[PDB]
Amino acid sequence: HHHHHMFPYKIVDDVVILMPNKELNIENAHLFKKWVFDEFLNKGYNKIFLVLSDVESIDSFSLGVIVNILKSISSSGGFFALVSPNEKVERVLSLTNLDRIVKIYDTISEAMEEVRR
Amino acid sequence: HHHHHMFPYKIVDDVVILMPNKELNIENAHLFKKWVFDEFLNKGYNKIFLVLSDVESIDSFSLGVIVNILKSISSSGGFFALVSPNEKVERVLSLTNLDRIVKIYDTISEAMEEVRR
Ligand SMILES: [Cl-]
Ligand SMILES: [Cl-]
Ligand SMILES: [Cl-]
Ligand SMILES: [Cl-]
Ligand SMILES: [Cl-]
Ligand SMILES: [Cl-]
Repeated sequence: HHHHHMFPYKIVDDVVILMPNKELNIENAHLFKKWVFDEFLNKGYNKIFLVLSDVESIDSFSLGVIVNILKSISSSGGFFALVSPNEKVERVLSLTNLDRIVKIYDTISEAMEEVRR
Repeated sequence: HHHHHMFPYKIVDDVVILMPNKELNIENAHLFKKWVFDEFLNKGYNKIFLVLSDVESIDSFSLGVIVNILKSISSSGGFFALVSPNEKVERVLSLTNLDRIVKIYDTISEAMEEVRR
């Protein structure tokens, strides 16, 4: 169903793997945030990988969305990880210290290994 | 009154000039945001300068607060400006493209000149 699948994802072993295939920025940030909350977080799915392989850059609005997800998941005691940030994105994650407060993995298999234990 | 003045500010000609004298980051971000909304934005003060002279660095949480203020002010048709970011802060503002969507001034007199016209 289209709205259920407004952005690409799959659920593997109670983990929601989000795979946006386009830029996450001011134009789509609120739409994406509302979708993650409505489809997953507000329905009790609080283990989420945000896969960034196809995200060219992030801006302050996409960072605000990441922060909002992180806050929700930290509050409920779930698991949040950023996966495969490119170099431009990783530079932003570093300079804003987000890499000190959220797990970041190079690959999905690495993230899966952590969430299992 | 202490809670009214939980952080340093002054109101000059219908402009709220916020002058945090310490770091704005994950530890104080929500407290600061709630204070700006409760004291100013929710009371109809939508012309705000966030003066950054004494803010050593910003993180993803303080950026999220800036974004939330910006969103509120853009929605209500007010005026928002960042004033006197240091080099570390300006690098974050640049790399996250915030400098493309919010006015940034070196000094308070420059900002005042814009808000007048
Ligand atoms: Cl949003
Ligand atoms: Cl928005
Ligand atoms: Cl929402
Ligand atoms: Cl907040
Ligand atoms: Cl918070
Ligand atoms: Cl608030």
